[PDB]
Amino acid sequence: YKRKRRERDWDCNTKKDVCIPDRRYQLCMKELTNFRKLYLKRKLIYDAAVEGDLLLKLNNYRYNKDFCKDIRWSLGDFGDIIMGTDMEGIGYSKVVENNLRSIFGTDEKAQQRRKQWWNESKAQIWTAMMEPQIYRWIREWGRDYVSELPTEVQKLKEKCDGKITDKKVCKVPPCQNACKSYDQWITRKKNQWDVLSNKFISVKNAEKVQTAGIVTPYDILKQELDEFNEVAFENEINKRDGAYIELCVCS
Amino acid sequence: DIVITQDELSNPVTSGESVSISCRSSKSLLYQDGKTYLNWFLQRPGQSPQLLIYLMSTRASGVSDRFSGSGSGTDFTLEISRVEAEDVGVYYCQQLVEYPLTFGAGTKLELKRQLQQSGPELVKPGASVKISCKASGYAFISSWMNWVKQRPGKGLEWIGRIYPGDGDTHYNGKFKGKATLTADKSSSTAYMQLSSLTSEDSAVYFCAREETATGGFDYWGQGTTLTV
Repeated sequence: YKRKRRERDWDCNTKKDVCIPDRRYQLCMKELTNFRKLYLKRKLIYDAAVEGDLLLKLNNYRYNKDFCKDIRWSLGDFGDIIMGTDMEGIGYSKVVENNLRSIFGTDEKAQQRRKQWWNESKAQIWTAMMEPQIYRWIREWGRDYVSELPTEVQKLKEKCDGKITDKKVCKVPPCQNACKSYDQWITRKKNQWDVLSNKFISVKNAEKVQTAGIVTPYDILKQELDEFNEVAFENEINKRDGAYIELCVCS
Repeated sequence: DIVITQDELSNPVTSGESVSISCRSSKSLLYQDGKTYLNWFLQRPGQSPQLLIYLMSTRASGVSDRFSGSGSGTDFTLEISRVEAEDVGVYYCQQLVEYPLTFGAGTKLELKRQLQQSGPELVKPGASVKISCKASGYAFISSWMNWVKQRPGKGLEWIGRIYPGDGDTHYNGKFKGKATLTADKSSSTAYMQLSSLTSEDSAVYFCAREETATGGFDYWGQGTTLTV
């Protein structure tokens, strides 16, 4: 039972260094909370089963790019927990990390064993549902903003339009509430990209990152989607774009 | 200036006897989005206003399911089914089509058988006394603080509203010069300083938090008694 997306946004309050998507919050690890390596592949295969199955029902049983995205981000989230590279750990996702420790060992080399095991298993686990963690979350946040933009602008066009030689954004009570409601969205989206983009730089710079196809937080959305413009994205998120001036500015 | 008027309840209402209060505007309360903007409140005999029904039929959370919001968009009606002794009081409507926000005269009812507002204030004529409204919620920066003027034995007069986030102000034309609407952010406190007092100004004043997302006035204060 995965709640419909855009019913919960990325929460930057729990960990203020990085914002966590709600999809990762609802990641089903329940069996991982209960040689051992082959014993661990089974417990993880159930969680990889339920998860990939529920996300499809969340997708209205449809086969489309949106579904393959939800499987992909959910797949990599598993690796970050199994490798110990997960930045989400809060509540019982800390418990999974501690469970895998006594299973994989805590030794200095044992951090290297986790990667090897997830290197072979990943080709399997992927089928059971049907790159650094921050790099993936910029791909997911990017797909959020592009499908959340036309809705907010649409809800605004209904309540604010027409010269009724001045705009409805002054003297019309319903429109002035609609404009502030837009402010909340574009504010959260701005404060989000603030936190998340720094986590991209604090990783790429502090850890050796061999992927040079993305040197900037902008480059992720540039390779993820087509009609993305670097300039326009800056204006929209700063509320200076040629829309939010024509709606919500009375002068 | 939009006209609003309500009817009077002629006979004392027996408990459980149903009833319907009717509201009539002078203008279509529908909007460009095809939504009828309207509200229905109830003031307990001794309490602050409480929202019941908003956006025509849509019910307010916490309000009993037996209050109906029907309307044709210039003609609206509430409905009290199996009326309760708690509901005895005065009911008001609100219309959002354009400023000023106008609350109707109100309809009586018979029994047949939060926000921190500043304390009372008594000052000479021609004075100015700021009064506060303290909202503990962090929505104070994201909400609309509305101010309301309750004269003794009278309906509601909307003074204006201020949004602490961008510091916007909407002023009722009547009070255009008599109101000073500020807001404290750091302590999340709203302030209203009335200009040089006239004897007419003696009345209780209420603040109403409006969610920027719904837009109903759910949260009201204990009141502020002002005396000349």
